[PDB]
Amino acid sequence: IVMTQPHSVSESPGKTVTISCTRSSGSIASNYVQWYQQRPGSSPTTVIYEDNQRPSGVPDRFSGSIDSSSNSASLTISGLKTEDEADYYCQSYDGSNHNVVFGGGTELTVLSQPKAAPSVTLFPPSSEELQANKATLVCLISDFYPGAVTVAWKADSSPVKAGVETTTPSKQSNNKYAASSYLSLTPEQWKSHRSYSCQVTHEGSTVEKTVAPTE
Amino acid sequence: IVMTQPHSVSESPGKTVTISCTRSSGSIASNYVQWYQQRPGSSPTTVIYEDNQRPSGVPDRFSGSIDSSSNSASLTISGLKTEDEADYYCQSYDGSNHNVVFGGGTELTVLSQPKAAPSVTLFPPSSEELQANKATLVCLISDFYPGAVTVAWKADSSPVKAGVETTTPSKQSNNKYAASSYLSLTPEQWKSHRSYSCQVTHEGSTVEKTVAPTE
Amino acid sequence: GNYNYLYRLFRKSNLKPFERDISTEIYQAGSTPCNGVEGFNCYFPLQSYG
Amino acid sequence: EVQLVQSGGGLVQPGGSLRLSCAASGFTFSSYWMSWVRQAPGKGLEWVANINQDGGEKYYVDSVKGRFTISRDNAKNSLFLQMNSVRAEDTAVYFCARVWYYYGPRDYWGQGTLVTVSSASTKGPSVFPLAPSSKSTSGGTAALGCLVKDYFPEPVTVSWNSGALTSGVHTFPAVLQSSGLYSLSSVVTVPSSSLGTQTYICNVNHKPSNTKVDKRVEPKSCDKT
Repeated sequence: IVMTQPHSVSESPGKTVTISCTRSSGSIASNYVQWYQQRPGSSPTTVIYEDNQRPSGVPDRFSGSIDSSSNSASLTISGLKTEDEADYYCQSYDGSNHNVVFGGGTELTVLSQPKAAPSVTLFPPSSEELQANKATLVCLISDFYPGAVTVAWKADSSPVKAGVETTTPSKQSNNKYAASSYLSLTPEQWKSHRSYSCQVTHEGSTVEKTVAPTE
Repeated sequence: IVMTQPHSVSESPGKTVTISCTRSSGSIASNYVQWYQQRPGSSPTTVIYEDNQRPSGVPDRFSGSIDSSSNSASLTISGLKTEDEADYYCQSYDGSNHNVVFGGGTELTVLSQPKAAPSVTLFPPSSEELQANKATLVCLISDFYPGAVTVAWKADSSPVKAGVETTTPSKQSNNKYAASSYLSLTPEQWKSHRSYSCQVTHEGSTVEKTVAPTE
Repeated sequence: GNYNYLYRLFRKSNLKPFERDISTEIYQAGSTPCNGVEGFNCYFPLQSYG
Repeated sequence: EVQLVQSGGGLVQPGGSLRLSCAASGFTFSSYWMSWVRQAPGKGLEWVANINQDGGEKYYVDSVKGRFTISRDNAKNSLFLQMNSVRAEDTAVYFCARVWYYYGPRDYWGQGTLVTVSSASTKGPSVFPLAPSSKSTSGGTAALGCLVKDYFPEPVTVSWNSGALTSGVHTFPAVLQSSGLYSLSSVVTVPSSSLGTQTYICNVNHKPSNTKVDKRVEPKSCDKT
């Protein structure tokens, strides 16, 4: 049993967005399907219960329903605004072995920013780490709204991927992110290749420049 | 009066792709429409004439129709294989002053080589040719399937394009090209620019390489 | 319960005269493909008699 | 009105055992179910265990069956959770929430305690300057940062010039290394005013083990800038 739920889905502020919590091998009319809400850096809270009743302290926006035609649940969030940016979950006593299965977790965002063009500032390595047994690489694609990145690493000879250490972006008030991938390659085998590039095909801007071992 | 025709077209072995030939004045149903095929390095030959019918010898895969909507024509060339990769022309008697008008031609090819990024190799001048004032700029690139070479030139401070001229590519062994560029130089003005970069955006990287004028 | 003999209960295609089908693909009763977890609207094509 | 607080986390090596505690104030601790909920960093919510009212009936999921021992105490209105034989996948934020009724949702949650399972060594971090040799001076703006690597704790406050620089700071979260280490990054763009005139020295800071250095910036002086 697994509560299928999309990873991330949102819309422009002002529409009505719904989230599906389709089960796997359990009758929809078995128990009640509830929903939660967790803010980044805090504890989750209950937003609905029994799929039809609303707790005291919730505006008249979250409206739950039940769709027995496909054994799934929904949540009509009318009037999408900035305070709705949170992580929702699901709960249902679905199991003959006394085990509760939670939802996947939808990362509802605010699709208010129309478009943000990213920028990449390729940085070559330094001399402090290249002394004996260290080597790094910086790409630093920043100033982009869509957090979904498409960073790729290949030294013109093979898709080198074992040893990639990418950093998650940071949320800012300007609706901009900053991705920085650190490809940890082999220090002693630097002579195997002579060019390392950062080819990111993110929507808005793309670069494919490379570096040099010794200039 | 002029006969319009697409310049180039390329696809993979499979379904058919017709070639259009739209007129400019008069009617297309007033005279016949013929289609010739010119093999590179030999004399042209007639494939289809009187598109409503077809002659003998040529397989029935080569078909064509008449489009009297906007005075145009179509040549539905079916069965795209290696023995059909050649040029085609449009022809239709329209001139009332005893003049036979022809088309422009096409570059119907196939798809057999994989996608690869062309390497950037810049060749600086030498000293033997630099006797008093004489040199050339060679930015020959290789390992690229498409023949639509698009390069640029910039002496590190301005996109110099005076006397822009490219080198005609030739068919290599495994269906490749050797398209280069030959930009005009400054015989008595070598001290004006101490750097020369060769930019290229031929569906790939855009890294430029700089050299020294005379050292 | 005779477990050696089985039969096909329901199928998504009408078998033409003189046509067999040994495939055991999980039938989908008009819903999302369950990848064979025998849950929402997805069941085993064969059925055991006795 | 109901207050639920917990403490007693930390981090140790696998094989040991820990114990959490959650009190109760504002409701009768006799007719309400209890159930623990964990949340791994980056992963969604899950379920751990559920205890009866008095403490007789106990149920756990198969992944944590046996290795977890949940037991409440109605005398002082407290809840405990001791889990021996810990492992790597047990790293999560364990919550202690009160249940309204068994066939229903949870009413009030806790606060959260970051409990991770990793203990390799105590190694101080190292700063590496992101030298913009030639890829950040030909066309456009310029930027340069510093990489923090090989650090067991994460009390990192990345500064520049011992706190002189105020704007342009871009702090990035830490990323777990292969065995036990971490790696966070930082960068700041220079407004084409301190390329070679004013040297922007990145100042890392690590509190536990005597780590406070200021690596002088050297943007590959052998090149142009």
